[PDB]
Amino acid sequence: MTEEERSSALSEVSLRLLCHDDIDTVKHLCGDWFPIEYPDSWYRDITSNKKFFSLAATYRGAIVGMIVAEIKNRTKIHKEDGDILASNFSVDTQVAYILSLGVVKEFRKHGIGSLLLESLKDHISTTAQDHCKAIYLHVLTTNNTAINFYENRDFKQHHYLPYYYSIRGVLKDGFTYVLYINGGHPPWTILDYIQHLGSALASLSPCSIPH
Ligand SMILES: CC(=O)SCCNC(=O)CCNC(=O)[C@H](O)C(C)(C)COP(=O)(O)OP(=O)(O)OC[C@H]1O[C@@H](n2cnc3c(N)ncnc32)[C@H](O)[C@@H]1OP(=O)(O)O
Repeated sequence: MTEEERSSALSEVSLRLLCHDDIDTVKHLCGDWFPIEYPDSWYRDITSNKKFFSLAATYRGAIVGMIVAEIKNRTKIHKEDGDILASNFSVDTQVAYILSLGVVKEFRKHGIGSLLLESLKDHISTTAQDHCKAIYLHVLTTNNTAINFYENRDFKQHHYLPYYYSIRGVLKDGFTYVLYINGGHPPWTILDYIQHLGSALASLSPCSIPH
């Protein structure tokens, strides 16, 4: 391996947004990555609609991983996950949904998935720090590799969703995972919250509190 070969290697991996020309490649990869099936509309939307943050990692120009997400108003969360954020956050409050994350199997366990997730966080910080208060996604309950990846990155299991998915026509369970950011938190009734509060304030010395 020449020094010239070493220098070249440094520009080989890069990141870019998806485009419409990507659709056929993205379909092939997704067919490998996920045992579920996405409709044609999904591929067209993720590649072409600017509302999505669709980010590819490439090696020698070829896509080797992607993360696809949507930053959207809290009201757009689907009903099964409607309880992710407290409803007294501002009407302008947003969340980020991860539609998809995948890395070609050959390239796994080199940090690509991690960098894609980090890039989405960086994009949120750049674009929507004022309003985005959670990141959420779904996995198959059987997907230990994904579960571990998310749990080790501080996402927490939020809901159990029975028969959420179809693999070759056979229904399979899912989980919702959530990471709160920028002060996001789940809904509480006031009465429940005040009960919880006693544990939170316990650390305060009685002497420090006016009485
Ligand atoms: C909407 C959804 O989220 S769908 C669910 C996610 N997608 C899938 O399950 C599709 C199939 N699976 C995949 O595509 C991959 O397995 C992914 C996306 C889950 C992870 O992608 P990867 O590129 O392998 O992730 P990454 O390399 O960052 O980290 C994975 C493991 O590799 C290890 N790792 C990280 N960096 C390195 C490294 N530099 N060298 C060796 N190992 C590393 C860590 O042990 C990490 O382990 P952990 O998961 O226990 O924390």
